Amino acid sequence: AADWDVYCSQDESIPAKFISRLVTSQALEKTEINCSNGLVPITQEFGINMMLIQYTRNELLDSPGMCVFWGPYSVPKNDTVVLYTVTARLKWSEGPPTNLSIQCYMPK
Amino acid sequence: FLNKAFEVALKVQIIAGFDRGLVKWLRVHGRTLSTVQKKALYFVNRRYMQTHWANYMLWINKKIDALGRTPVVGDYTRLGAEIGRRIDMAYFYDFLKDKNMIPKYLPYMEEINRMRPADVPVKY
Ligand SMILES: OC[C@H]1O[C@@](CO)(O[C@H]2O[C@H](CO)[C@@H](O)[C@H](O)[C@H]2O)[C@@H](O)[C@@H]1O
Ligand SMILES: *[C@@H]1O[C@H](CO)[C@@H](O)[C@H](O)[C@H]1NC(C)=O
Ligand SMILES: *[C@@H]1O[C@H](CO)[C@@H](O)[C@H](O)[C@H]1NC(C)=O
Repeated sequence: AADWDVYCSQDESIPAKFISRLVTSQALEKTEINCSNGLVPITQEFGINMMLIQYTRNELLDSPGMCVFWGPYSVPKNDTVVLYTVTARLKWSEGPPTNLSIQCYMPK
Repeated sequence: FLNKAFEVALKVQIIAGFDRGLVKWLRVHGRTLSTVQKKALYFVNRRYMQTHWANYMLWINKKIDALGRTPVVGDYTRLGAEIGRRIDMAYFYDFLKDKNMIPKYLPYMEEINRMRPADVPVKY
């Protein structure tokens, strides 16, 4: 009932773009993004929704809703990328919540 | 929850601030955009406020609490203008144009664009 993507950047100075589309009849009660600097709530409206996700905590300013990736993490397969990630929890009016993983690999 | 006068004062300033930034960006990058693509970006501004209203309220409530006095509508005007300014929406405009991802302009977007900012629905 929800679709989403993340569009990752090639440099830590440019934030990633999270884009979701909500198609629903059970309503969506809450959406919470679990970021390295805290839990950020959003309200996914009918159709398209958008959010910026910063790669570094050095991009935080005194402003609402900023979200920093957890990471960077090394991955086991190779040493030419690192992983940045957040998760999202979607609480529906009925049934169990939906848990989403939002991942960006950054070349090194 | 929030008194209607305070909600309107917020929304008018947030949308005003986002729209100012888009006009500036369009002066440089709008030449090759279609009319509906420009309208899509105006909708992006209104929808961004809707999507983030929950975390706006968290930040606003902390600022209002810090007043140490009963708030007035001017306090919310001020905070709404700060929210409208303290973000570079060009990260979206640039990304959407550069990657040919400006959303298809659909009627639910036109409906929001035709509203007065004071009337744009938000959820708490
Ligand atoms: O724990 C989050 C809490 O922090 C506040 C202000 O103290 O907002 C800051 O932290 C948020 C992370 O969750 C950021 O999203 C926000 O940009 C930053 O100001 C509150 O708004 C929030 O409840
Ligand atoms: C965020 O998720 C991590 C696991 O990825 C978890 O340890 C933490 O409890 C979560 N934060 C909150 C505020 O629930
Ligand atoms: C390195 O590992 C990451 C994650 O497993 C993967 O996305 C990427 O394609 C890998 N790179 C190469 C060159 O295999």
